[PDB]
Amino acid sequence: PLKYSYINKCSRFLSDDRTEVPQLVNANQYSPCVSIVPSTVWEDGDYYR
Amino acid sequence: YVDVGPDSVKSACIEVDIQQTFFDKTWPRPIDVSKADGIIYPQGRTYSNITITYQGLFPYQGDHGDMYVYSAGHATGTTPQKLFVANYSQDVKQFANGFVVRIGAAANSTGTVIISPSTSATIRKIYPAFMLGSSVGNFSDGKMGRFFNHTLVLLPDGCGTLLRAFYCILEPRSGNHCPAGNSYTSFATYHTPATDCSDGNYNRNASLNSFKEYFNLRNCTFMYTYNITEDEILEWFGITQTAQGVHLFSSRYVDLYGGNMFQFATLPVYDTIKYYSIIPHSIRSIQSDRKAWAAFYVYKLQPLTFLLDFSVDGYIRRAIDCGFNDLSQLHCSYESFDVESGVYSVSSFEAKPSGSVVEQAEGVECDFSPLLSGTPPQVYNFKRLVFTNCNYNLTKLLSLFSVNDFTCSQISPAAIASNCYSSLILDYFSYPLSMKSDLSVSSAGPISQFNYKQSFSNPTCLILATVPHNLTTITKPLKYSYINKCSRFLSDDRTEVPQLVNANQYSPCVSIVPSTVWEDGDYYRKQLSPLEGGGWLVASGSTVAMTEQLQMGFGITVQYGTDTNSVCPKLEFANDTKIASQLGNCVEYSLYGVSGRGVFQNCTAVGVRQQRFVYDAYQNLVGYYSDDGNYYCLRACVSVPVSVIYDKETKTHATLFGSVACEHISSTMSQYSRSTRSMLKRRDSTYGPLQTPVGCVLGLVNSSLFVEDCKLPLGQSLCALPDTPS
Ligand SMILES: *[C@@H]1O[C@H](CO)[C@@H](O[C@@H]2O[C@H](CO)[C@@H](O)[C@H](O)[C@H]2NC(C)=O)[C@H](O)[C@H]1NC(C)=O
Ligand SMILES: *[C@@H]1O[C@H](CO)[C@@H](O[C@@H]2O[C@H](CO)[C@@H](O)[C@H](O)[C@H]2NC(C)=O)[C@H](O)[C@H]1NC(C)=O
Ligand SMILES: *[C@@H]1O[C@H](CO)[C@@H](O[C@@H]2O[C@H](CO)[C@@H](O)[C@H](O)[C@H]2NC(C)=O)[C@H](O)[C@H]1NC(C)=O
Ligand SMILES: *[C@@H]1O[C@H](CO)[C@@H](O)[C@H](O)[C@H]1NC(C)=O
Ligand SMILES: *[C@@H]1O[C@H](CO)[C@@H](O)[C@H](O)[C@H]1NC(C)=O
Ligand SMILES: *[C@@H]1O[C@H](CO)[C@@H](O)[C@H](O)[C@H]1NC(C)=O
Ligand SMILES: *[C@@H]1O[C@H](CO)[C@@H](O)[C@H](O)[C@H]1NC(C)=O
Ligand SMILES: *[C@@H]1O[C@H](CO)[C@@H](O)[C@H](O)[C@H]1NC(C)=O
Repeated sequence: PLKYSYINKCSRFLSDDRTEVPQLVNANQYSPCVSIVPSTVWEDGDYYR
Repeated sequence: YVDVGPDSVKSACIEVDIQQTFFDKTWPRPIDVSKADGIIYPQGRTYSNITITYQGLFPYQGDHGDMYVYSAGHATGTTPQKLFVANYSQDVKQFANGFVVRIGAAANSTGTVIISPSTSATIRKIYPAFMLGSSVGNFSDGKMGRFFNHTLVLLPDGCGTLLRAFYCILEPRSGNHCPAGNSYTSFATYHTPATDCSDGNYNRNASLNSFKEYFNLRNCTFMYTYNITEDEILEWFGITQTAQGVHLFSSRYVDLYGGNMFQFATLPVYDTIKYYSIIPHSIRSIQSDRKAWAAFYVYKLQPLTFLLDFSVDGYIRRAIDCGFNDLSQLHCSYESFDVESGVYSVSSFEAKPSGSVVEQAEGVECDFSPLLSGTPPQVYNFKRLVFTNCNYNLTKLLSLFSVNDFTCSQISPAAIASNCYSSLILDYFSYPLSMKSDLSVSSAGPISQFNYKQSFSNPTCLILATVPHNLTTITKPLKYSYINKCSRFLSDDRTEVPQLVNANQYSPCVSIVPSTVWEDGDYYRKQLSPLEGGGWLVASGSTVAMTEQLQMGFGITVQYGTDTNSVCPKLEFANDTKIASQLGNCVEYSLYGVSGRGVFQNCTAVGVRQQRFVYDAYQNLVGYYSDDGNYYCLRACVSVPVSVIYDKETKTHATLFGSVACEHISSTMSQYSRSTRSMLKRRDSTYGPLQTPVGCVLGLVNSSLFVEDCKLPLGQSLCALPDTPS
């Protein structure tokens, strides 16, 4: 790999802009956040929405 | 990737006319669980004629299902015309641990054409097509049900003797009446019997090719096909998903007559299915040659348990949904299809919960009142109020001024009012509207340069507003003023260094400038001490004439706590139901973090007053002192015991609700203890509840007979006679 990478956060913001919902990965399932994250993380601490 | 073969050449498609009102029919098909309808055979094991309980995914016994009907497209004369179809393409459904379907149940019977139902054509079995996947969304025309990434496709091809499965990315087509086109209506597929399904040459690719006309296949990663032969007999099919991937089940491979499902096939795809839909299809047959099609049904799987009556030949012949009604529960408790007659206990009604009641301290108030009196400061002299741990309504605060500028950075102006923060800070000053072009955190104006600045480390806002004629305690400066210069001369008396104002801070030059600037262009200087490195402070200012109503500006900043966000826009039931109390039923509650569900009632006052929570020796809350100064008592809530009378000889039943009495009894129940009460209704649809000394009953009948032993006594002098023998 160009760099080894991982997702160190996965949550969804609540529509009211005051709270946030965490999303731990389910056993034997891809995290939902994979739909936005790039095939590699371009820089450490990158975040996406 | 998979060798699917070439994309069809035309980008063009047949237009799809939606005729969905023609498909409204009422032909429900509830599951006959006693016939083992829809039962999936257990995995990897078989049994003797012994009855066993079992747990697995199954349909509810009472579900009538979802019904769909395929039909011929429009045709006239001797040729095909634009399609007439059901709007089923819009039926996005949430996937829910699989489903099963019923196919061909209407075989060897007649019905109507539906799209042209006056023909009353006989009906024949047709195989359904489906799409499954992890996401759905709008078509470029805003149409429902477009799918993303890769999806499952199940399509029969040509005649039902061939079946294919796919995992690919669909690609839209820009041709007329196709998905990237703006002439698109709805996706559909079709079969053309004129050449399709020739007796010596069935068209194995027929359905797929008509599918290709609306979507180009892309990146197919899986394809499968299956060998099927014609048989008008009813068949069962279904889908489940596991960490081992998707599995397919059918009754056709093993049990053509009993209908038990078996796992016919499995699929490598383990990608989670989040959505489900039926793919529409139509027949291109000649108008006089149109044929009506058999009804088609769908049912949903659930994590239920059942009695299973295995036959000695290992087929399941009968089953009991344990949760369907009280009697079914009784059968499950004895693992049998024949419980001995008696009176039996059944689970109690859990009652019903009402809307919540909560009491918590209130009256926070954010001390914002200083803004309403005296003369506001010149913009370089702005006054600040810091607020933490407190309750506010900034939209109420801002209704005290007419706002001529409501803007913010890194927060919408509406959101900062509704957002909770660890702190709320407000700056205020007089400010003429004539200077409004110069008030931004990004402004080129002298106000941002020397008078007021806000940090970009926090969301901030700027407000311009003016004073109402009814705020008479507010007064105004002789002239509006600002500093238009602030620099220090370097000690060599030639070099000079500008001093732009620091974010969230007064300019250093405020120390030399007067509380207002007496005239436009006034300037001042101060010698600086050797500790300062020498030099001179220099500053100047400018003014704007006073106005009939005071004009003002404000600054707002906030800090969001990670978990310290104690400042919030709490309201004391403004725009709300006022749920501080109910008297009463059984609605959950919270009292200063104490919580439970129960009924409150107004009662006397026990001591010690102001200890708030009265408790018994078992720590049940007994009652509570409200902040309205009244004691209320709490009885939590109560439930209704139930029992049933079972007459095994006649296989009939009746029920008793015990001590609850018939004043709380109704033909249906809102509480509820089980998924249905309809078994009682089988005869009790025609009768009112009867009160007895023990309690209210259903379907008891008042015979006023005297009998020694009824073999079903209810206790007391009550007795329960069986219907007379055949
Ligand atoms: C299968 O269940 C049947 C239930 O009928 C059992 O057959 C009964 O056996 C008892 C005593 O062995 C007889 O009194 C009944 O008359 C039988 N029933 C019938 C309908 O004849 C049987 O034992 C079970 N096992 C097998 C292998 O058949
Ligand atoms: C209508 O559908 C099929 C087709 O005729 C019938 O299924 C047959 O049932 C008999 C019963 O023993 C089987 O032996 C045949 O193999 C079945 N298939 C055929 C003839 O293709 C079904 O029973 C019919 N429905 C009725 C008569 O109500
Ligand atoms: C079972 O499936 C196989 C292939 O999976 C079938 O074999 C081919 O089927 C096509 C059907 O369009 C025919 O055109 C070919 O001539 C068949 N080839 C061979 C070598 O048989 C097969 O016909 C299916 N049915 C049975 C009963 O085996
Ligand atoms: C078409 O689908 C809609 C779903 O919104 C449904 O209301 C309507 O009854 C359908 N037409 C039928 C089933 O004939
Ligand atoms: C899956 O679909 C989403 C929908 O927006 C898209 O953004 C994403 O690129 C797709 N992923 C693929 C094709 O791998
Ligand atoms: C999907 O299809 C595109 C066609 O443009 C191809 O380039 C790509 O390699 C395919 N496979 C993926 C994204 O895994
Ligand atoms: C609630 O209790 C108090 C004290 O017992 C008494 O005024 C009355 O019963 C209730 N108050 C009402 C209904 O205003
Ligand atoms: C049942 O019959 C008895 C006969 O003595 C009568 O007194 C009683 O009121 C009846 N009750 C109901 C609920 O019909």
